[PDB]
Amino acid sequence: LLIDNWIPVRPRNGGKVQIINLQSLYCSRDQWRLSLPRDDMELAALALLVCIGQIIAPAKDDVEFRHRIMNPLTEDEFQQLIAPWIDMFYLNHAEHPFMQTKGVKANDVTPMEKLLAGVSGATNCAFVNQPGQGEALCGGCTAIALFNQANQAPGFGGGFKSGLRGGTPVTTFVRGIDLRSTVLLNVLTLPRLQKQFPNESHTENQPTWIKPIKSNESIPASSIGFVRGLFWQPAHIELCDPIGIGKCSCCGQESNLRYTGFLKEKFTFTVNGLWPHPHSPCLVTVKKGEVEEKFLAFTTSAPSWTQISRVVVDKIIQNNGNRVAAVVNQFRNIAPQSPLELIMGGYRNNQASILERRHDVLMFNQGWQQYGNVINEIVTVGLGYKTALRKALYTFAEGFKNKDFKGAGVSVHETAERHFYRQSELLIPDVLANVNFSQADEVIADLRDKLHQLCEMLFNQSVAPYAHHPKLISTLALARATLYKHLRELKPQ
Amino acid sequence: EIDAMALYRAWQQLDNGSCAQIRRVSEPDELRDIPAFYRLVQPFGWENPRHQQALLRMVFCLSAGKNVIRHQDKKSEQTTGISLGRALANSGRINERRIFQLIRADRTADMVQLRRLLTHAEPVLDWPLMARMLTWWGKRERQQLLEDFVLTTNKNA
Amino acid sequence: MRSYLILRLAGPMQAWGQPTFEGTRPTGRFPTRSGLLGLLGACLGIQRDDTSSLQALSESVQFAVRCDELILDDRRVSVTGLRDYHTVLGAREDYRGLKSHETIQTWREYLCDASFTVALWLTPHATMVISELEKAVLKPRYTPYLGRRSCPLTHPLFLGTCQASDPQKALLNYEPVGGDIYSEESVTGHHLKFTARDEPMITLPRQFASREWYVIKGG
Amino acid sequence: SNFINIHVLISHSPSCLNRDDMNMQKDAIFGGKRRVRISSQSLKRAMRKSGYYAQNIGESSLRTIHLAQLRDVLRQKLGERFDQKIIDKTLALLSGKSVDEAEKISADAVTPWVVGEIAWFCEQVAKAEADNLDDKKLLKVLKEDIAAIRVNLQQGVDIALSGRMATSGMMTELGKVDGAMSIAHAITTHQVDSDIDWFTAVDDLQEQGSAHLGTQEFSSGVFYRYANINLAQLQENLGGASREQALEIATHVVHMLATEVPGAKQRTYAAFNPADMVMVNFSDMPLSMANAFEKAVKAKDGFLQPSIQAFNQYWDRVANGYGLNGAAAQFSLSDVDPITAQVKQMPTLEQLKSWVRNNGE
Amino acid sequence: SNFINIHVLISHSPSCLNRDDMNMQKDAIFGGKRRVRISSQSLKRAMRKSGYYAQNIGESSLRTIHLAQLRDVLRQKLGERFDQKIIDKTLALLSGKSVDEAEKISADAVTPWVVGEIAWFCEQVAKAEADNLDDKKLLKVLKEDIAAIRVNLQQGVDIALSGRMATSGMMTELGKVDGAMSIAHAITTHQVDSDIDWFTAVDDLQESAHLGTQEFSSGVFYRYANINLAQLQENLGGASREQALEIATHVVHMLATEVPGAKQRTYAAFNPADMVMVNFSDMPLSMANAFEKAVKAKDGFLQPSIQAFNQYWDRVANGYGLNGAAAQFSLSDVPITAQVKQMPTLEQLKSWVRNNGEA
Ligand SMILES: [Zn+2]
Repeated sequence: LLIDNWIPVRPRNGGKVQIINLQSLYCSRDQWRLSLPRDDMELAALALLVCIGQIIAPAKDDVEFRHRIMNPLTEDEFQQLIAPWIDMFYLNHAEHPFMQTKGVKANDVTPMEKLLAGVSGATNCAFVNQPGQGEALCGGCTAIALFNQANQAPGFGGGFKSGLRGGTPVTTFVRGIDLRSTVLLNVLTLPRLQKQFPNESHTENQPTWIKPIKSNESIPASSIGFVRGLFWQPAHIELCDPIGIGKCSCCGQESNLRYTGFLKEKFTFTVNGLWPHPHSPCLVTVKKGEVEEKFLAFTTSAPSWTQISRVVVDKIIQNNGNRVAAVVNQFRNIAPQSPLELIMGGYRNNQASILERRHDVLMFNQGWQQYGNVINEIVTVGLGYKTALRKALYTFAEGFKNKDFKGAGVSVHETAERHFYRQSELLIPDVLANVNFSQADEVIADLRDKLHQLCEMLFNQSVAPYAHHPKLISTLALARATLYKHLRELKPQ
Repeated sequence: EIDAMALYRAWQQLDNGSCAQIRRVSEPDELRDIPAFYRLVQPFGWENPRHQQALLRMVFCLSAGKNVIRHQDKKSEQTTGISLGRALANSGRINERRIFQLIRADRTADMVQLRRLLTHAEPVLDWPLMARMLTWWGKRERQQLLEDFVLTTNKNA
Repeated sequence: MRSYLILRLAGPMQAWGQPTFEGTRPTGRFPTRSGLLGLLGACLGIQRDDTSSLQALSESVQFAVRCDELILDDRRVSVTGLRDYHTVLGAREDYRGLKSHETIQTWREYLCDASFTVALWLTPHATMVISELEKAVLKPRYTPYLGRRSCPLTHPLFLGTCQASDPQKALLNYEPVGGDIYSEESVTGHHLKFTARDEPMITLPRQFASREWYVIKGG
Repeated sequence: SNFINIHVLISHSPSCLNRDDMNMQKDAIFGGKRRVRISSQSLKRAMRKSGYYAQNIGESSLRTIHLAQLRDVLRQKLGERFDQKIIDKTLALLSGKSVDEAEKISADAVTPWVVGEIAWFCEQVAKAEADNLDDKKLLKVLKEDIAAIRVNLQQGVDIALSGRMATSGMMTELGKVDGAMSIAHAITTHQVDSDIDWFTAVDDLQEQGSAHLGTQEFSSGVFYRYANINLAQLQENLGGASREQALEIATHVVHMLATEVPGAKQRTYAAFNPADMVMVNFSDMPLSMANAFEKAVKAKDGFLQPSIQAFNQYWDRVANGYGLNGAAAQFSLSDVDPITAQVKQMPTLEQLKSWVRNNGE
Repeated sequence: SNFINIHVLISHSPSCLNRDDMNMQKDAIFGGKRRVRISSQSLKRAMRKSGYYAQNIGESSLRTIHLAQLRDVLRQKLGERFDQKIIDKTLALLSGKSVDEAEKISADAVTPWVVGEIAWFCEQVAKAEADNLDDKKLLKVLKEDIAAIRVNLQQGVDIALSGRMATSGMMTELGKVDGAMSIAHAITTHQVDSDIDWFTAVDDLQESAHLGTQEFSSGVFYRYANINLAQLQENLGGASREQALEIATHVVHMLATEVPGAKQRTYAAFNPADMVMVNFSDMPLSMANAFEKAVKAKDGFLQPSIQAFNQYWDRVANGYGLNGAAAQFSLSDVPITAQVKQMPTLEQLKSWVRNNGEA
């Protein structure tokens, strides 16, 4: 990867796409930003870049951090000293090769569609999607596919595994004006690095490809180590023989070598879960009883702002609180008094089949490091007004058993939630982008007033066609009552 | 412009002779026929005429009796007048489907259903709220009546 | 000064694409470049196969979109979304054979009730003149729809032609003013970007690449 | 003019012609008011799968495309990508019959999804000639696809008018076939009040016990249907081909929109109503008259009359101002104050169809 | 022509023929005006369980999701001809549910069981016992000839008319019946406001009781029904059309005379129909929009209703140039310009129908 010259980018202000080696990226003043046809793969790319940059160059001092950001982290020699690692080949070595296993060749052969996350996951895919994205793939367009598949996608089920954060895990990366600055901004300083995975003594710092997964039922776990975990790719697949000089099906560009398939097989193992990933937040839950640790994943069709609090607010048990991702935690310490520009993305899954994909860039102004409680507030507000509408319409539909009121009954909350969410997406992220955290709770008040009006209007709108029958005009009295019983607990301030 | 509460007072103080004439009427257009009515309403009043429907309805409702409709000022604490739905609900005499039928009623039928409800109820209410709803008497007002009734009857339980 | 062609998009429903490989097919609050390009493409008669005329059209024209909030009986009608639940009997388990599922389901987001006023001008490297587009937009040779065939027009595309320096100054000549604006130019004294993947990657079908709109607000 | 616009106002007795995943009536918000809706997809399926469609477009004279009759043009247009013998190998493969001189054209006109489709076959048999798999071996692999195109070579009008079936097994950009008729969503001209049928399922063995409770949403409406036909595209995708034939095809669509209804819940409810008004209009540009109903139509003596009136009034002021100069004709079951002398009034649907058949003359 | 259209105008004295969850009259909004309504589903049942149905069509289907009761019933009626275990296996194959005891077994949803087919299936399972072909093989064999199974459906005609649908067992593969009768909800031709009967229960021993309400209303109802003859032939096993029309006439008669029995003890709305029209056509048509403009009273609602119906029919027939076999039966002939045949009595109308639009 380092010598390889695989990275696709475009210059910030104007561009024709160019293909690059990690060297010229790390050693240049030019402002480059990533460029691909798909965003999830851009995220995968940048995650790869941050992973490797973190592995090769993680160290103090904070001054060095800032300096590396503003002034390029290498004269060619400075960087050339930095790459002892020769694990990035997929030339291929028979011994290592390629961020996946070699040997274990179990025909028949499978096309490269499966590795591109979105396509051919399901039936409607064959119906609604363009064909022939999987014909031919390249050094970059493929490596990115592989990493993305290992970490951010849940394929392919059926005795395969997804690790380590889980399936559909979400990423959180700090963004800078240029790819260079960005890749570094998410690197972990040697001590911040040391705090999380220090134990070391039971280290393995050897990738699945350098040293293999220990066959079956292991257990050991928690001794994954600094390196072997981040480049943990359990797919256990031998990438097929490269071919040709022609366009990447999706890289969009001419390439000297291309890949038109891969070979797969079933591999099973199991690990005790407490492995600390710098890239994603995780949520701590207590019942009864023993604590429950797992990583944030998109579960529903809901707007992204609903997640914000989880992404940039740390918590401690037992309130039960979440834990933010390490990279964010680092960034807040290193540069307070600087606004965040977070990028977060992930999938929604059932089995092989991808249902929704979200990739986001979220904006915060200054205070979020200090009193991100305010941030938690606006989320809980926005949700508090939602659940009011939902409960009111649920009562409108199912009805009150006592005292003997008959319910509608049609499912109106379901379709109103979408309207609410749609019109909310306009107002909540937008404020949260521009609030003077220091003295800004009047802003929240105007927000509550607008959400209040929205809930009133949507409630009245959703019920309007059915309220011509005294049968139901009676139920909406009580339903409207519950609506305002819910709305009153929120607003006054 | 708009119609005062002075109409209510005027109704209260007018002699029994005239009031017996007005009280003796099945439907509002029949109220239009008799003279004491024109004499009552001339001030407020005929012939704007945008007001006339409202005045027919109002007087027709008032016609129920001398003290069928009792006027109670909004309390300082509540800051909202007790309204017709709440009143009919409060009286306890009224059965809800007779109000459902009120919602279902059309033109002359609606007032007649209503006049019948008050006499049996002997309600207390803020007169201009009744005036306001009677002035328009749109579907919204009809619906609000029932909502008010059901809600207060449920609260009172 | 600058020559403009001014168009209007006026369906009871509209759909303008956003990134998807799944069955759920979203929309945004305003048209997309790929959409508008496809729209003139249709009006001009450009078939899907010939990259030449597509590429020509894409290089040739640039757009500016003004959002027209609706007023009737002097009450504002804000825009709104739909989610159409959309099934298919059949079809197409594979791209190749005659084999099908009984039922595939898809969800499709639509836009109500939205009107847009849109200005387009010639790039320097233009391969055509504004008058061809005029002629093509007044008499299309393929059916113009926005942006699914489900959704027709209620006002003709052609609204008018103008001379002006800035697209703003050009849009102001046409009636519903005060709408938010999204342009590729420029504009002085206005800062904010808005990011979208609506730039049709014409060389490679059927995928798109990132672009940014300059955002303007009248008040 | 290239475009034919069909506007239908149809009223329906209580029913539930189209449903969402949660068994609720499909709706749309127009003019700021909820409208009950019937999706284009449902209308089009109702049309496409109708008997009348099968009779008049399934059994159309232009349904069969003969490949032997297109040797000259196919060689001409594909001479640049392939060599003639490869082309011949493909056509000989598809038709299974070689090279007999056919006195007919040679139309000098070829629908683009056919040249598009056969080109792909030329690409396959070419490199198959390269490999080289001898014809018997490769025939085994392309066995599905040949059948797939052969069935498509018999549905010209159907594919041309309504677009590919898919699954049609077509594999190229040119083989994405659209049009020629565009069908709009049908929305009510008025805001609707929805009636919930609160039904039950009685057990004969447990007849005197509490029952099985169910809810179904229905509503009656006056729906505005809009449809559009691009004649040039129809000829292009179909022929050939003469306008008169295209118009003959258009009349069928006109009939179907006036008479055809989606079959959803037509057993249990029975909204088998015929269209109360139909207008056909020729134009350079397609236009829908939905904004006639942007202001929701309020009942005076039902929704139908004021809907017709609203439509008529809108057409009068708006139509000239827009691109709709000529030529349009209307079929009504009745109203006074017809819209204007400008449009010809037609007593029957058949006369309207005839009017369309003769290019609105 | 394939489609037979049945139009009925029937007037009713104050009644409550069909009820809401709140014991309120079923209604529908048409032309922006409220109408009293009678569900199709209720009419169909009133037909199935009618005396006339038993007299002229036979055995009404047995709809229940109680399989345990059906075990016993089927054993009682088919015990003499079969073995209980075979019956059991047959039911288990048909419902997908296992049949043993298991005091309560139950089905996914209420399904129309005719006993004849179950007997037939038991015979098939006896022939299955010989081989014995594994149940799937037997199913593969029985999927080939559906019509044979449908011939058995001449008992249980109601299913042939209104259709059944299976999710579970082998009834999903063999039991799917569609068509053949389409029936509308019956709606008033005019706007209704519903009368509230305020009743009391008198305590003899201490005769001040209190108040219960029943909502009633009298209306003129328009009933529409439709039969797809071809589909009925298919559903009955290929039966002759000549046979199908007889069933159709029975449906016409029932549609003209039968009334739901809900609250008929206390409100006796046993009225026949003042008009019945039948017409043959290529495509189904309903005359409901004749009444979209709610009919205003001149001398009752019935008279203007008949008039409205006829005028709308003229407009549609001329506009759509429907050349069709059509015949009308009225009690009050009082008159259509239309070239539709007038029948003095119902029996003549029925005969007209039996003889395929006879003239
Ligand atoms: Zn690539």
